[PDB]
Amino acid sequence: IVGGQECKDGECPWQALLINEENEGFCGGTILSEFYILTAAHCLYQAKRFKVRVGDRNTEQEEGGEAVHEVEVVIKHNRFTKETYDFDIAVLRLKTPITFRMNVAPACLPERDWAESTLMTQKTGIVSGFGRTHEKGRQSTRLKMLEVPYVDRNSCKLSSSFIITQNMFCAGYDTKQEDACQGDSGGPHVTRFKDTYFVTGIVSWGEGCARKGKYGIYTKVTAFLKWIDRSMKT
Amino acid sequence: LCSLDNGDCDQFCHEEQNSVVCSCARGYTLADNGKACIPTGPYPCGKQTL
Ligand SMILES: CCc1c(N2CC[C@H](O)C2=O)cccc1S(=O)(=O)N[C@@H](CNC(=O)c1ccc(Cl)s1)C(=O)OCCc1nccn1C
Ligand SMILES: [Ca+2]
Repeated sequence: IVGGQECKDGECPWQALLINEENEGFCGGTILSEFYILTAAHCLYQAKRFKVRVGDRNTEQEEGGEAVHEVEVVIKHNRFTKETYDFDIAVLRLKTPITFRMNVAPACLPERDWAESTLMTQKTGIVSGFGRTHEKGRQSTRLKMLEVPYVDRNSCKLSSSFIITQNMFCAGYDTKQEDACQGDSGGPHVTRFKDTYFVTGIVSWGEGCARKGKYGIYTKVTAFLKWIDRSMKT
Repeated sequence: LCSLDNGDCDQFCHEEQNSVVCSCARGYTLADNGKACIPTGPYPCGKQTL
């Protein structure tokens, strides 16, 4: 995350971190339930083997609430396109269930019609992860959060040099130097409604990070709610 | 109606035959008022563990 604030105790408890063979966080995820993590399909090509760490806020300390989980099954969308990052969504079933506690809790899955009409017409959502704090920088050792304005489809399509599909939306600032960045991919985009946080996006991609006239690009979770629901029963 | 302050619903608002219907995510139960969403467990989804 470029700019924004540290996640304080209990603020981003749905944050999951995908860790590689050598125990390096490469992608984020969102805790949906005790068995299921939401992430980006493109994250599956970042490592040959990986596990999921939950309740981690500092990757250079043992705060004591951290736990690592083996992935039983990977459910990748069959229409994922590496060329465009279209259908950039995967669901992970864990071998062992997560135990909810301090800094370990699931984000709510919204209903599509309400999410699109009510959540994604709010001013801002919140993105989080251990991604880079500068475009050509190193990944954060602290979990960070950033409030990101929703961007209308039209302005976003105008902004992009790459294809913006119907499975994507855009969030962040035009000029202001705050954005998601490399390593944040697969992590949560959530929208607060009356003090409850609903998953509204997956960190997918961007033309570097925090660039003028450029936005963060998020998988439109609302379009995959039935797909997520179907994945979570197998 | 769901446009008017989410029809007074805590969470999901749906307009069915001219009237508001409220519902709640998994781990929540709709209260007697048919609007508020009550957690069923200590770690309901979408709540900061503050
Ligand atoms: C041109 C965009 C792009 C593509 N894509 C996407 C489809 C299109 O066809 C194309 O070319 C592919 C690779 C690199 C880049 S990039 O170098 O311009 N930007 C990086 C860094 N920025 C961000 O991660 C974000 C900024 C805001 C939000 Cl929101 S994510 C990125 O998107 O890495 C994603 C891959 C990844 N995830 C974890 C590790 N890694 C390496
Ligand atoms: Ca730690």
